[PDB]
Amino acid sequence: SSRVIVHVDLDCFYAQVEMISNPELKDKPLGVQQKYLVVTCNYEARKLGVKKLMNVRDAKEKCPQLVLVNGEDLTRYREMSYKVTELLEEFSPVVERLGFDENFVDLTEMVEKRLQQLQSDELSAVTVSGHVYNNQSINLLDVLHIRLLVGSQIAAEMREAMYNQLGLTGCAGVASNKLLAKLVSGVFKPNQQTVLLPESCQHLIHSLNHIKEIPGIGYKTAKCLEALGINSVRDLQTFSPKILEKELGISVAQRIQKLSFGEDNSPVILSGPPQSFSEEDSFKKCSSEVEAKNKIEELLASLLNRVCQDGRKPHTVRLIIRRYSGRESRQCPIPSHVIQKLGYDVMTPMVDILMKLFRNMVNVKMPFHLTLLSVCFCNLK
DNA sequence: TGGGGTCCT
DNA sequence: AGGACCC
Ligand SMILES: Nc1ccn([C@H]2C[C@H](O)[C@@H](COP(=O)(O)NP(=O)(O)OP(=O)(O)O)O2)c(=O)n1
Ligand SMILES: [Mg+2]
Ligand SMILES: [Mg+2]
Repeated sequence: SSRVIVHVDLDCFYAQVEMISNPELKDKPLGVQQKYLVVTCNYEARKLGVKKLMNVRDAKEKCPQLVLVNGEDLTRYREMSYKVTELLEEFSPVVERLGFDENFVDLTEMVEKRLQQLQSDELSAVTVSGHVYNNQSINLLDVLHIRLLVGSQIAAEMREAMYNQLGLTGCAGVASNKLLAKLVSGVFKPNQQTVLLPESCQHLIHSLNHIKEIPGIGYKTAKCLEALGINSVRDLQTFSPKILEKELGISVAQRIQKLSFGEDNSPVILSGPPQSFSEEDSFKKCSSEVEAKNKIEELLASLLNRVCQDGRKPHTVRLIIRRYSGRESRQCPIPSHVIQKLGYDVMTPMVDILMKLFRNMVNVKMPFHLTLLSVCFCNLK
């Protein structure tokens, strides 16, 4: 009933890919920029005071010698991401994707198959690969410790394979569930791995300063818990279950309370092929229908390129826009003939479709100014 | 004024 | 169609 789970997080992913593209940026402090924001930066820049998700002004101010690379086109990063996911799928068929650079792999069955091959005299030769959380002493007779050590061996093999086959470095965390693996992956960064033995579990769960640092607790839930006087992990462990159920609903309360103890009963789910494609474009303002129509033709073009390559045809189109000052969206199924024609000029009809979806949301007669325009193809089959 | 994704309601 | 979460 006890598992072995590994979590893989790539170091400065966008920056890493940009460095692989042209090695001219290997030692220069590098930051990947999308509009007025630096999503990530090279670790050389991270030394200079540059942080992830800084303003471009705050980045160049704290580090003027910073070199910036535009990263609004995610195509190369996406290619690398799925190469990583496939590589990990080689080890175990079930690999769950989180983000572009995070991956969960269930090593349990693989670890057992490994253990049955070893002999009684060899069970003493098992050694850890990478870091052990909190320098915890290993009990070679504790079977859980052994299985987690094998998990660290498989994790090291995974990272070595990633570097030799894709030229990518990453951090890994081996634990007994998903939450603890993802939490223990980032203990030693960059390009280091850490295994967490059960005794140290509580320590890790209290190393956190605030509760938002837990996956599954976002801005809304954390704001509500701040309003409820919950500011620490122990504050959530000790909170009355009934009151929390009443304030957050039944499901969320049970789940985040179980998370508050580091308990994760979730299994690794084979992510497989993506359930949707989408292209985004933001700006300061857009106040012309023809202005919006051209951007929709652009996003529509890139999406048309992407859908014909997957071989899976989308069955529903969605338009999302954000007005100036929240998001709003209107979708509809794609007609039968244009679905079949994908793979014939399919450009002209789709536009009209989206434009209809556009005119429903915004009255062209009344003035308007749009902040965000995004197109999505979903319901792939 | 980031550019994507997931599932639940 | 919107809302919560993740990177
Ligand atoms: N809000 C976000 C978060 C991440 N990303 C992209 C940029 C990152 O290169 C990539 C991975 O994000 P991340 O793992 O949170 N931090 P990154 O991998 O850049 O460096 P580490 O801090 O993991 O070493 O996703 C984004 O575009 N918008
Ligand atoms: Mg990450
Ligand atoms: Mg990362």
